[PDB]
Amino acid sequence: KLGQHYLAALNEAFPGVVLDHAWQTKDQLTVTVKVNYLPEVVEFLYYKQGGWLSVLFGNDERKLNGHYAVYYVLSMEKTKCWITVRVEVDANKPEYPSVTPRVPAAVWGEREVRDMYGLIPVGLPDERRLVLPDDWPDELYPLRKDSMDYRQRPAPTTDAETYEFINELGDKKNNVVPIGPLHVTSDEPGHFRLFVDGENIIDADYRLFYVHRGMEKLAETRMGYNEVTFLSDRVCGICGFAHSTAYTTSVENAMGIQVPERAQMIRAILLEVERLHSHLLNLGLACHFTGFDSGFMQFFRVRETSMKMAEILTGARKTYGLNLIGGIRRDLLKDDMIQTRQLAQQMRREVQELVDVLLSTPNMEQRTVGIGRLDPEIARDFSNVGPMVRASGHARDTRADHPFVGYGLLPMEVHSEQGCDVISRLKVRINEVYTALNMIDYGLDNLPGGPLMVEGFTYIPHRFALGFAEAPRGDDIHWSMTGDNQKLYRWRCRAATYANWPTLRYMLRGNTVSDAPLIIGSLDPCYSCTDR
Amino acid sequence: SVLYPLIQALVLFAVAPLLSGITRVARARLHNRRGPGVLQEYRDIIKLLGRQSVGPDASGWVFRLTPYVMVGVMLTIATALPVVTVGSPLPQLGDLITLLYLFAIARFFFAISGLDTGSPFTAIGASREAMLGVLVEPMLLLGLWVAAQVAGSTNISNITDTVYHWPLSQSIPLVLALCACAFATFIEMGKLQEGPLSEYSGSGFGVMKWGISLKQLVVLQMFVGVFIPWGQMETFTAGGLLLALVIAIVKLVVGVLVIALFENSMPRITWAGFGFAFLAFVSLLAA
Amino acid sequence: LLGPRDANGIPVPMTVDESIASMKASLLKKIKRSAYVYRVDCGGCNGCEIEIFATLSPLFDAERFGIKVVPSPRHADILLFTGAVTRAMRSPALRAWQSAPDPKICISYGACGNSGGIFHDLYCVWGGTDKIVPVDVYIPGCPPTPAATLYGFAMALGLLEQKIHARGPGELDEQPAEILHGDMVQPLRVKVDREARRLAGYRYGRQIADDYLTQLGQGEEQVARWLEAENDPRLNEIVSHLNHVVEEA
Ligand code: SF4
Ligand code: FCO
Ligand code: NI
Repeated sequence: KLGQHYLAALNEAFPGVVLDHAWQTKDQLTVTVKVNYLPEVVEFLYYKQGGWLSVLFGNDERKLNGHYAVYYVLSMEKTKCWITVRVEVDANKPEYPSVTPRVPAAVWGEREVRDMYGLIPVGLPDERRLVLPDDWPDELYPLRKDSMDYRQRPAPTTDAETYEFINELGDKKNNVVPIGPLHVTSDEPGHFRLFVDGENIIDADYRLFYVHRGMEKLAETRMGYNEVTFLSDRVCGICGFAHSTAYTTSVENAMGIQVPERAQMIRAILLEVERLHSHLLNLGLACHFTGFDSGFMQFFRVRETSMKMAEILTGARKTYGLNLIGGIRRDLLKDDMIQTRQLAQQMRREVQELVDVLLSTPNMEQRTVGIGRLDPEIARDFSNVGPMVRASGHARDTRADHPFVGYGLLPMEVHSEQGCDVISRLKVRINEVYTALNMIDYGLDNLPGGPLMVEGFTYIPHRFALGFAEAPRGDDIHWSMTGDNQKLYRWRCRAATYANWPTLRYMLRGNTVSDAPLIIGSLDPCYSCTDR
Repeated sequence: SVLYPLIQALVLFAVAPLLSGITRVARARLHNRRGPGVLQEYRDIIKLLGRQSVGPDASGWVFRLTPYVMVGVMLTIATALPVVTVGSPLPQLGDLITLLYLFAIARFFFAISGLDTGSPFTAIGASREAMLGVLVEPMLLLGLWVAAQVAGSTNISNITDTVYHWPLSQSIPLVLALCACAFATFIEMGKLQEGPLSEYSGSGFGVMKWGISLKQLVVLQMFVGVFIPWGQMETFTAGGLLLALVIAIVKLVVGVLVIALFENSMPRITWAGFGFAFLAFVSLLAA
Repeated sequence: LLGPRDANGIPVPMTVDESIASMKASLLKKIKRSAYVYRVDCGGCNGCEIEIFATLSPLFDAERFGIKVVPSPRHADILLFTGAVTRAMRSPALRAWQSAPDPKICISYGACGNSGGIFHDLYCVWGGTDKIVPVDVYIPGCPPTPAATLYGFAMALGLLEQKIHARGPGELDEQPAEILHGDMVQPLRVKVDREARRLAGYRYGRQIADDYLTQLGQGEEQVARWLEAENDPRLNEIVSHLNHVVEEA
């Protein structure tokens, strides 16, 4: 059983704090600790044991045990397992000690739980509203199961935005350069405040969650089990198969569900095919701010032949719908599989020539070095997970630590650079394109065979687990608890860029105005995945 | 003395969106797309003239009245540039300082219009355009100043027919000044998103597009009519006029095509534009 | 302040004056040859945004028809609305509405923009884009294909005409339904349909089972067609398993 050593270390460091512990799967572990001793346990597992704060979230278990539940998912990466730290916040006085003064990665999860559930982490410095809009009435906490109906819409208190932006390094003489929410080539709402002195950015604050639909509440009220796979696809058009596989594996880990052999690694094939689509889009956007546009339209061309295998492996463009809880909906056939193999190869042909642009190295040496540097010291604290943390030096990858859809039968390579520039994050994505093309080269020629679907099973109530996938921008951790045979009790999703966002203040600092859209797009944000 | 400058200004006004249209279709063909037609700029300008102009509450008479001022200033420019003869239609206005400071009028009015609105983007674009004018004005002044002291007089239609009859004795000061003027034209027609016209709307935006197209015409025209005059007239006749119009429109078309090509082929040219200008100035002094 | 409200304070769609709305047809025939379109992305997934940006891509072009994307609402004659109106996004969308010069054309793009899509009844959305501003042209899809985007813009500009219309109740409602594939007993057909859906797919499974059904007419002959024509190992495994289900019945 994985995770015994960390539990023993927690027991010897803290003798009588672990009130209860249980195993979800072999590599999944949860512990219930004391409420007043919570920040020491998570800080210990974070700093001393080398754990990364993946996701933390609240729960409404007042009719299950009479208490709120705040979970703290930690990824052990020094074998490698999942540890969740659970606390039982009191009902009529919801207050638990905060982790943000100890672990900086707990700054927005503890701001989200102030809004969705109304729980109060005492000692949290950033007390501003995060997810709910500025016109939201105060005490309506949406994710409380008895606060309001999902269909209720309060009257907007204000038409103007009342958000407060902090200026850490600037003063009352600095000007601001908005870059949202309605900006061209941003293609997605998100506000930015560049506190500039000239063209240099002194400080940078931002307002997000303009695309907060509220699908966490809607996934547990109006919508079932097989239908949330459609909700996960319609979050963003480019992580659709990442969210669906992350949600599906959360529900199949919550029960047994011994999925058939080829239905695992076909999901591994389509997970990598999607990162051909998303990385080559970012590399096209990397050339549209570096300068050349005949490097963009051409990355659009190699993106189209990545869309051509996505046309034949599924038959759809963007949002799809190919996974169910037991297995995959539509199934690949022989010629599709022989064909995808050399269109993978001709892309490796085309990708090599198009990557000869950085070999050219003129705006790819002066515009993309020393710009938007992310400190690996900072990236370790805030627990970034995408190509950000792989460029900064940490070999953080879900497919190597935790093979979820049969990646152990596929050739896995983790690429980590040393520089922390924009050009370093492009080199992460360039080596990931060849890596994903090696898996398409080695996946579709040796399928194990067998069935595709496992259905007819009954959902055991109040069973939960963690589901994870390797999205193109990092990992998405999906935690879902089964409610009954039809509905979910609670489904929580954290986007790949949700962990990535709180370090944009430390990238845009010291840079210029002109390359500031390049710094934001260097990590390839998916606002719709993080805004939920 | 009135008909020739007025017809000059009217034709140079009415041919300006051909040069913008051919530039945008050249940029479209260079990026391997079919692109719009050459008359698309006229359709956009007329359609925007149909629409009604809106602006901020704080904006006053300057915001509405700037585009007409810039178009009129470009017309006062274009009425003194020779396009078909080596003689300017208005030699009184066809000086070197007069043209430069009328361009300064255009820069001043564009900058105060950008600062009239409360938008940060328009004020930023006004500041960048004023920076561009500060860095390009003495480059072009020294280019045509070297060409003028080669010629003898501070006056268009004197530099033009000095470089029409190539002396072959001061050729290096002429060639270096010609390349410096080419660099100044390259800086003015180019950089060297949100844009500085994000607050303009309707008829005001249409007249700004008129003025921008006319400015891009007159900068290239001040290059290719003053420094490339082989194909023009010493005195205005009524029989060789078609050849002059043909060579003028061909010069303008090939100019915008090659400038688009070398713009997409990209403080180097800022220093080299100054460097070739001083290399012209030292050349007379040493020789 | 920006938008009208009820007595409760809930926002309602704006009502343009008829003096302002009287010249929409003249504006359409004015911008028929040159349309200036500003994307107003609201609370929606990138799908409904990247495909709109793909309308000027190499595969599908918009400048050949005169459509040019503008950077400001002040330049806009057509305001393209994309996502479901989030409570945080109603005020910027309204600001983009009043910033544009009157009269305007509004095009709702996608299911999420037409009516809210899958988030139609939810506390943080106001529904579709027609709940805040008037909408002239509705373009459905999730995401709309670029052919649909070109058709929507061409029909908005008058180059094409509307194709689909409403269908109401009629005589065909009460005509009785017929048994489909009513040759063998319904149990086996249902069992082999489920067996093919487990192994192939919804789509592939109906297809394989229906091929098998036409081949139940001649056992050996079309067993042979399914075996030889495809030469697909996978299709052959699907047929063998379906055949064992029917045989054991
Ligand atoms: S219409 Fe579909 S793709 Fe577009 S924003 Fe709505 S859910 Fe996303
Ligand atoms: N990649 C991606 Fe979408 C985001 N952020 C997910 O997961
Ligand atoms: Ni995403």
